[PDB]
Amino acid sequence: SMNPPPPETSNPNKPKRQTNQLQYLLRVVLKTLWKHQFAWPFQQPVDAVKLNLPDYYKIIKTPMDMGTIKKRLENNYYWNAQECIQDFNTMFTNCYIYNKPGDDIVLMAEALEKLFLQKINELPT
Ligand SMILES: C[C@@H]1CN(S(C)(=O)=O)CCN1Cc1cc2c(=O)n(C)cc(-c3ccn(C)n3)c2o1
Repeated sequence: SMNPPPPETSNPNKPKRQTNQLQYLLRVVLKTLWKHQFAWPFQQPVDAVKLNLPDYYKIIKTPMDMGTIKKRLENNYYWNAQECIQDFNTMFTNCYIYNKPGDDIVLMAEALEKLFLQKINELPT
């Protein structure tokens, strides 16, 4: 296989702003999820070359990962918290689309998704 370019983390055409919710999404939500023992499959874009997954980018056409999300938050890419939350959702959904119910990686995604929802419910207004 070959890898696609990773999702953009910079774009001068895009509106963006710093909000207190986006600051919390970096400092609390992302940085805590990152430390979970099940985070490692989700800390970078899927490297289809390294992993010998020539079908990954045939199935997943909107890739997303926490490495990309981290850089988007650090680089003030987002306009609001909802944009960032949608990237987390896309990441979890992709795992379920590409893998199978009952796979270890799916169990890992499910555990992180439940953690994420609890942390989103704890978002400041
Ligand atoms: C090897 C894994 C092993 N799993 S399993 C048996 O643990 O159930 C079945 C899928 N397979 C390929 C794969 C799918 C997939 C994925 O969706 N993400 C998000 C990340 C990885 C991965 C593998 C290693 N890294 C670093 N990331 C990843 O690898």
